[PDB]
Amino acid sequence: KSCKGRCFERTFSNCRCDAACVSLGNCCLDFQETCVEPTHIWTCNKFRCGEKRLSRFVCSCADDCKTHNDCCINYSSVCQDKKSWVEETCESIDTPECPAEFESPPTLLFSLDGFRAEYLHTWGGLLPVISKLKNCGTYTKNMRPMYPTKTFPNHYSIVTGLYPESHGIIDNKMYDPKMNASFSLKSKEKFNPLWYKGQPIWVTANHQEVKSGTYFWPGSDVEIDGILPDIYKVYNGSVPFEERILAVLEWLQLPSHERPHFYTLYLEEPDSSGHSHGPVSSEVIKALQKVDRLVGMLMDGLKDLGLDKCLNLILISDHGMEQGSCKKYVYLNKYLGDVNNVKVVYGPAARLRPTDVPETYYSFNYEALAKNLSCREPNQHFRPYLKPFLPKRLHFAKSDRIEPLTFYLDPQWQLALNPSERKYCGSGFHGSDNLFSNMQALFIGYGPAFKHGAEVDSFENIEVYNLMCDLLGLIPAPNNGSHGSLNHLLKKPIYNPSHPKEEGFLSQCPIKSTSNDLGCTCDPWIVPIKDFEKQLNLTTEDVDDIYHMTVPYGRPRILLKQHHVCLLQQQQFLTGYSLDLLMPLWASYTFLRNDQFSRDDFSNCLYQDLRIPLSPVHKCSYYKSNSKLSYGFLTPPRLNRVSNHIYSEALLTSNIVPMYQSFQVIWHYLHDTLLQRYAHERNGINVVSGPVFDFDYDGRYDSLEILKQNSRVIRSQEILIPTHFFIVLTSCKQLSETPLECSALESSAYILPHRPDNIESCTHGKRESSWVEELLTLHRARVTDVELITGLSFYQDRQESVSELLRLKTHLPIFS
Amino acid sequence: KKSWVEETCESIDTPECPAEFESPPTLLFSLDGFRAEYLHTWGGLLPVISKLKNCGTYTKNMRPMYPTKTFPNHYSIVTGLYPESHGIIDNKMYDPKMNASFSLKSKEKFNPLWYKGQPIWVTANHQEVKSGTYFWPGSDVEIDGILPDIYKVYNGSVPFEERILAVLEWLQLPSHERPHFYTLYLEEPDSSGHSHGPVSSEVIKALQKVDRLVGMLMDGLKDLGLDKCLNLILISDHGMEQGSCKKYVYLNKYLGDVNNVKVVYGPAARLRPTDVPETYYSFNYEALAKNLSCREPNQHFRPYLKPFLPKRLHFAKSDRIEPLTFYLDPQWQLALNPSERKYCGSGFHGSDNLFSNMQALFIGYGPAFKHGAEVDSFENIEVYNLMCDLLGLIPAPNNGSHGSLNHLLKKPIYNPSHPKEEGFLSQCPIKSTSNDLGCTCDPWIVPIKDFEKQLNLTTEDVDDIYHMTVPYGRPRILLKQHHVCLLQQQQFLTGYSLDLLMPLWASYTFLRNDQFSRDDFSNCLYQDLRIPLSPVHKCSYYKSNSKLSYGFLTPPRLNRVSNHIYSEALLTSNIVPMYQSFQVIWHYLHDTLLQRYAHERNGINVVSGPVFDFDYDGRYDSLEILKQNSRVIRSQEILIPTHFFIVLTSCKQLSETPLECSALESSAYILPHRPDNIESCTHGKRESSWVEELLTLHRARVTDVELITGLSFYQDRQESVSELLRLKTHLPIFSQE
Ligand SMILES: *[C@@H]1O[C@H](CO)[C@@H](O[C@@H]2O[C@H](CO)[C@@H](O[C@@H]3O[C@H](CO[C@H]4O[C@H](CO)[C@@H](O)[C@H](O)[C@@H]4O)[C@@H](O)[C@H](O[C@H]4O[C@H](CO)[C@@H](O)[C@H](O)[C@@H]4O)[C@@H]3O)[C@H](O)[C@H]2NC(C)=O)[C@H](O)[C@H]1NC(C)=O
Ligand SMILES: *[C@@H]1O[C@H](CO)[C@@H](O[C@@H]2O[C@H](CO)[C@@H](O[C@@H]3O[C@H](CO[C@H]4O[C@H](CO)[C@@H](O)[C@H](O)[C@@H]4O)[C@@H](O)[C@H](O[C@H]4O[C@H](CO)[C@@H](O)[C@H](O)[C@@H]4O)[C@@H]3O)[C@H](O)[C@H]2NC(C)=O)[C@H](O)[C@H]1NC(C)=O
Ligand SMILES: *[C@@H]1O[C@H](CO)[C@@H](O[C@@H]2O[C@H](CO)[C@@H](O[C@@H]3O[C@H](CO)[C@@H](O)[C@H](O)[C@@H]3O)[C@H](O)[C@H]2NC(C)=O)[C@H](O)[C@H]1NC(C)=O
Ligand SMILES: *[C@@H]1O[C@H](CO)[C@@H](O[C@@H]2O[C@H](CO)[C@@H](O)[C@H](O)[C@H]2NC(C)=O)[C@H](O)[C@H]1NC(C)=O
Ligand SMILES: *[C@@H]1O[C@H](CO)[C@@H](O)[C@H](O)[C@H]1NC(C)=O
Ligand SMILES: *[C@@H]1O[C@H](CO)[C@@H](O)[C@H](O)[C@H]1NC(C)=O
Ligand SMILES: *[C@@H]1O[C@H](CO)[C@@H](O)[C@H](O)[C@H]1NC(C)=O
Ligand SMILES: *[C@@H]1O[C@H](CO)[C@@H](O)[C@H](O)[C@H]1NC(C)=O
Ligand SMILES: [Ca+2]
Ligand SMILES: [Ca+2]
Ligand SMILES: [Zn+2]
Ligand SMILES: [Zn+2]
Ligand SMILES: [Zn+2]
Ligand SMILES: [Zn+2]
Repeated sequence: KSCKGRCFERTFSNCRCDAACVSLGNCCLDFQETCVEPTHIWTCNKFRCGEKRLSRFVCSCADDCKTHNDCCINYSSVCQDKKSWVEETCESIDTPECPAEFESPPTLLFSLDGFRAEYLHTWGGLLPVISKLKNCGTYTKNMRPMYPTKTFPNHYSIVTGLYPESHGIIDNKMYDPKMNASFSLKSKEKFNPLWYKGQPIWVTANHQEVKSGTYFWPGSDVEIDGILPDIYKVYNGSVPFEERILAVLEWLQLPSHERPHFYTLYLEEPDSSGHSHGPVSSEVIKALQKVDRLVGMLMDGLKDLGLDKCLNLILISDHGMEQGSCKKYVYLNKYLGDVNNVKVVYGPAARLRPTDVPETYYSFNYEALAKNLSCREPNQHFRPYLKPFLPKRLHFAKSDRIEPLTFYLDPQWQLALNPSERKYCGSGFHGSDNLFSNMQALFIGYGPAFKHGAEVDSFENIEVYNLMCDLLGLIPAPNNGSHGSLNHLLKKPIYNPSHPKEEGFLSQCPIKSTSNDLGCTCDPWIVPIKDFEKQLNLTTEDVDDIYHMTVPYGRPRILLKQHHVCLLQQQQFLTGYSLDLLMPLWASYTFLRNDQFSRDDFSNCLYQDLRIPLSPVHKCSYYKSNSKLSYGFLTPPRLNRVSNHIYSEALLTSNIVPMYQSFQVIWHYLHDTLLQRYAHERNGINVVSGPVFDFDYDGRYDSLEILKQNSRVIRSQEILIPTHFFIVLTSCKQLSETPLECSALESSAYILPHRPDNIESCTHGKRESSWVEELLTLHRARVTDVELITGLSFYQDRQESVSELLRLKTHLPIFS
Repeated sequence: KKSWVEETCESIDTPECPAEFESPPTLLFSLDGFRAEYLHTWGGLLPVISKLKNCGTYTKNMRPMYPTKTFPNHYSIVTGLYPESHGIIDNKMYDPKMNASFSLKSKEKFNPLWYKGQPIWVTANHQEVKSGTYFWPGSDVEIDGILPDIYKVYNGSVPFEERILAVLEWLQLPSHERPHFYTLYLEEPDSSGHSHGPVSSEVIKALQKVDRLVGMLMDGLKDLGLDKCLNLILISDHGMEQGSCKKYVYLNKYLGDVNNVKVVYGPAARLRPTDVPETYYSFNYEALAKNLSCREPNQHFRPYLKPFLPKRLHFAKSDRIEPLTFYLDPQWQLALNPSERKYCGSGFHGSDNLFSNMQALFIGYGPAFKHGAEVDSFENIEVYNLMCDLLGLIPAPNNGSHGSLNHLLKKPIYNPSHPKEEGFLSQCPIKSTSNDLGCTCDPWIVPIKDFEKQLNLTTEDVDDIYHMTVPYGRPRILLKQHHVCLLQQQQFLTGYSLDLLMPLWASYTFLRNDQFSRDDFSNCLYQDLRIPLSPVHKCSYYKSNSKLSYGFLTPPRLNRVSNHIYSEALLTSNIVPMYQSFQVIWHYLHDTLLQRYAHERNGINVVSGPVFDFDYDGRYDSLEILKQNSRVIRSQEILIPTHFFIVLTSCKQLSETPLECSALESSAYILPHRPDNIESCTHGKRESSWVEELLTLHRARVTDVELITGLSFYQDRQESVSELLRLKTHLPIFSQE
């Protein structure tokens, strides 16, 4: 006989089933796989179907296991001869297998709050359902959230495609000076439409006659354009997760004239366990597994309705999670004392404003305060920023809702006004720089639209608005996502993106102007040979040769609406010169690995470009011992190896720009030591440098109206000082190819703030190698970020498709 | 029917055994590489081990021995000995006197000559107690020509369930065949730790796997009516750490590709030359060690000649240990080149046994161990004695302080005693007549005879100077025959060796409000008339002496009554020989640090003194050995301390000064006395940084000091001996975070 139904029970029969049988040799021959191996295996087998229920077992195959919800993975397959969704081998859904009632597969946006990308990297092997969606769907190791990395801003960005600065919800707590009211999830203000700007996707769907069923989502229980989703629930976090899923499974079974084509679904885990117990806790592993089973519940649900090959699922997260520490909490009362005149939004992305509402608010002198708090301590883990001086990549300035004074915290650090304001400091948190690795987010696309088993590089969550529009078949509202940049996630792209066209025609700068005295004493070192003037008759039509050497990927295209531009060709660079501003908009050149460039001194030597109008600010006299500002070169002076003298063309008046002395430190180091290194390390490097004007800090190139207003007079001469300086490095992926012959491109891009001091960098004690390189890295940006803020368009002549180039251009590296 | 894990906690005050069992046996259950932290973080995924913890006696960390490897620690647990003593110093090792190498994969594994000391099953055998070891290091070997009564030759392929069923069956054997001691050994979570790293899915799985097997056993014992009649020690050998190819040091960078040296790769790497064993002793490791010292700005490895490793590690006294060892920073590892090392991405261990992630698991559950008691960290060598007390065995001589774990037990078997004095407490009458020491003292300084006349005014109050100096009892001299005076002064008590003409210890109390003088006191000594005048007590001897200087065991800047310098501190009985370079360390420690600790702890009590361990066996040197290591410096015979010890003590309650503690707080250090400071690679650094780092590295147990000096502290304290044995054996964990 067997031990079935007799495990550790009785002895009378010829063979025993109790622990005494091993010493005696009395064991029934299945005692091991009937009563012992179930004590520490989690998987059913032929011996266990219809077993006696025992507590000792990890996992049950007893018939009564369905009621208690403790069956094994394979209780369905082994003991009931049919499988769960998770168990079925991967299959390629090239065309959607739908029921006859369904005219096309709907999309479901399933959000797991605080599911940091890393959870799946590390704990993937404890999460077979989500792992199957990943392996059978389209995955990315990181999806970049928006700053601040909080729940409301990001959830609303996903469904709008907008930056928080634009869509209105900049944090779960915020105050508006023009409404004179505060926003809070716990408040009634939550349901006031005036907060939620932009167009959410369900409103987009409504305007184009597509139904929507949102179980939970930020915004969906609000009349945004006087429009709610067709089905929707007012937020109540107490509603068990299973109800949430059953309810959407039921909405899917509704008749077609009642049935949504778009769905959302939202769970508060693993976020909740993330705060209470931290991201490396037992409680999070439990929350993770809990949520994996609920994603499984849904998949079986869809499998039971014959929809599991007829649904486009985006499984997604708002932000990641990080471990807090009472040892990594900054309190301002230390530098300020206990003060009553300021409110601080505590956290890693802390913001500050004065108490008076809103009379004191604008004229409070935040500059003074910000300076007070700057560089107080040796390795300060917080840095005060007036919001237009935050990094442009964060896109966190253009809103009254955002306070004038913000704080940037180092990873793991948080700020409050004092110990009483903050939450408990030992908790998990989020909100930090959206490029920190632990703030990265989850994205898996699975369905008949998404490629199977495709892994892709990180993209920002604002790109998803357009994707869901393409999936639902909707014309997207204007957003900050580059339409078509995610085509590589899809089997068959709906949208084919185009390069933007140049607005106008270009003007001619011919060599006309007569030489004036610029008032420069040039060294004997410099080589302005009489013949130099000939060089000015070089044109771009000097096909490739020098033209290709300067702009091998195509020349930047001017998108500025009406803006008079010359293309000035030189031997080793090409300048795009604005006649409107009498200033170069960009210079483009290629530093080959073997190229040298001289550290001879070129103080006070300028060469009047005869092709352009002579401004009083092109003259050396203007800067001669000028304490207020100086000038800089968009292309460094480089050496002619055969003569061993410098290319004078770099000293042309069309190659200079206004530049604070302090910034020159950054600009010098970048060119003197760094650009040489990158050239060496990448087998050559291609540069496009240029000034930037974003005085309204809206992240986009300034109107000519706005430029007028921000011109200033310095030596009784009108001059316009760049808000930032941009640079776009480009080289081949294959180190065997120089930038003039890349098969595929590698792109870095920066938008360096142009500030008249360097307090941002707290230089005292440091070395330039340390602090300048740190500053570049902090102000790293997307190529697209440059494009938006300058009105230029790169890489247009490249053989690659536009959607390919849109990936290259929207990319940004993750920190750590 | 409930399983064991399911049943409510119950207090087993007396063991409920079957009639066949006359007393509860003990089972030593080892989970390899189960780092203490696994239970801290993943406890809520481990209900069985969590129940044992909550219903038993737990410690958040059990300190393993250095190096934190599998064989050394497993054998230390069952011996109570340091690896330097018990012979197994690593899983791979070479002996010059046997001219053979030891390897787990080798046949040498079974050679008895490697396994020194007495394992507990051999102890049991000698005292007629049977033993069943399922797996353990040593147990498949004839140590004293003795094997355990039941034993298995190691085979890691044997499934874990067989291992447990087999012990459960041995428990059911007839009493004349049945073991009273059992071991049981699993290779997880260690294996998953290496392959996939601590903090991987695979480790969580391994952890849960092992939790269920501990559960299998508990149900097993519950089915035999033994689950209230068994003393279980659930234990681990060491912890685990994540490796990285970015944190691997390769010596070929500084040496080139050389064929004349072998390196044991890892975090506790050791080096010896290839020739076996002709080149081995006369290779000049000094030169090499210096070559490799301070080569790079934040070097994460540091070469050590093995007697200069920290004394707390107890890792020098063995031929098996190579002359040149390396100390690595947390997470770092060293090899000769990329080819020697294992794959660098793996998990590893072996690092400093005070790193947090090397800490180990210990849970005691049974009718002997308190239920739901959490205790402070202890070292695994303490377990030998505990298991002797549990099995009822007289323990072989080990390095564990017998009785220091009594607080883990409901009813202690052993009541420890303070060791009695054996040195010869001789008189020192004030007899010596004043010679010229050749010191030009400043006018600033106050002379000695006046010092009492000076003394009365502002100083009148009645209070006790003996208690003010040694409030916890005076150190007791355990040195076998050693002539000692107790020299009383106003603010300190010096225990003065007449044999060495040198103070063995000075004891004093720096009260929070004690004034600290800023006066300059160069070249001023006061001949103590109570002691014999040595030529080495004279200032002239050190006058512009480049070779060495002297130092004070009690700072002269410390002074209760005034802004002036304490004259009694400049007595010739308060000085010791001291390299100029070490003075940097010693000055900072007293000028800035001691003041701070005094402030931060509402006063501080100090006991400083020299140390002589020339044979580097961790114990006070024989007078024979001291003779041999004497040297002549200014044509004068002098013996230079190998280390300097210091023992700080203050109250736990900050409201109490050290003279009135209810409970004590103890730090202790054994600072190496080296003639340069290359250990600290000072260039570029500040003293605050590098001196404080050095103290921390050379922190030690109070007991470590006791062993190496022959002194015995805190004897007059009201607390029991076993209480004080906790205080004395304690050491802080280096927190990673
Ligand atoms: C991220 O993506 C979003 C959307 O794609 C972009 O946000 C838009 O940005 C533009 C420019 O900042 C905004 O356009 C401006 O809107 C203002 C308000 O418009 C309403 O209110 C006025 C009443 O004052 C109504 O009359 C009008 O019909 C609107 O209902 C206007 O004040 C601005 O007008 C200016 O430009 C026009 C050109 O048409 C001039 O003729 C005017 O004189 C004036 O100077 C302008 O229209 C738009 O509001 C933003 N939309 C949203 C949703 O935020 C972000 O720019 C983008 N960020 C990126 C890519 O970095
Ligand atoms: C950790 O704990 C261990 C064990 O408790 C300590 O190590 C032991 O220390 C003892 C002394 O306490 C050591 O004893 C020494 O034994 C050596 C070898 O002795 C054997 O061989 C000789 C012949 O070669 C035989 O005659 C002898 O009987 C033994 O069989 C000797 O080299 C030593 O001899 C010296 O001292 C004795 C004692 O007075 C003199 O009579 C001799 O003339 C000679 O000078 C000595 O007897 C013992 O080896 C160690 N045992 C073990 C198991 O390691 C550690 O010290 C301790 N560590 C710390 C830090 O405290
Ligand atoms: C070291 O231990 C391992 C594990 O026990 C040994 O491997 C085991 O070898 C045995 C015998 O070769 C195998 O046992 C089984 O026998 C039955 C015969 O009816 C058969 O049904 C099974 O397929 C199997 O052959 C077994 O595969 C294997 N593993 C286990 C868990 O038993 C190994 O032999 C030991 N000795 C060494 C390495 O010297
Ligand atoms: C550069 O080229 C222009 C033509 O684009 C030259 O212009 C001529 O200059 C001469 C002498 O100054 C005049 O007499 C002509 O009227 C100009 N244009 C003609 C003939 O087409 C100019 O001289 C050239 N400059 C240099 C430095 O080479
Ligand atoms: C929230 O949900 C729970 C679910 O059981 C319910 O009992 C409770 O009444 C709900 N509250 C509101 C305000 O809807
Ligand atoms: C900052 O403000 C405080 C008062 O809040 C003032 O005492 C201090 O001088 C200011 N600046 C600095 C750099 O300390
Ligand atoms: C030690 O081992 C080596 C290895 O071959 C051998 O050559 C040598 O003779 C042995 N003995 C000595 C004393 O070197
Ligand atoms: C370290 O060893 C290398 C071996 O080539 C040598 O060149 C270097 O000078 C050595 N450093 C010393 C002896 O200090
Ligand atoms: Ca702008
Ligand atoms: Ca010694
Ligand atoms: Zn969230
Ligand atoms: Zn959260
Ligand atoms: Zn081990
Ligand atoms: Zn290991």
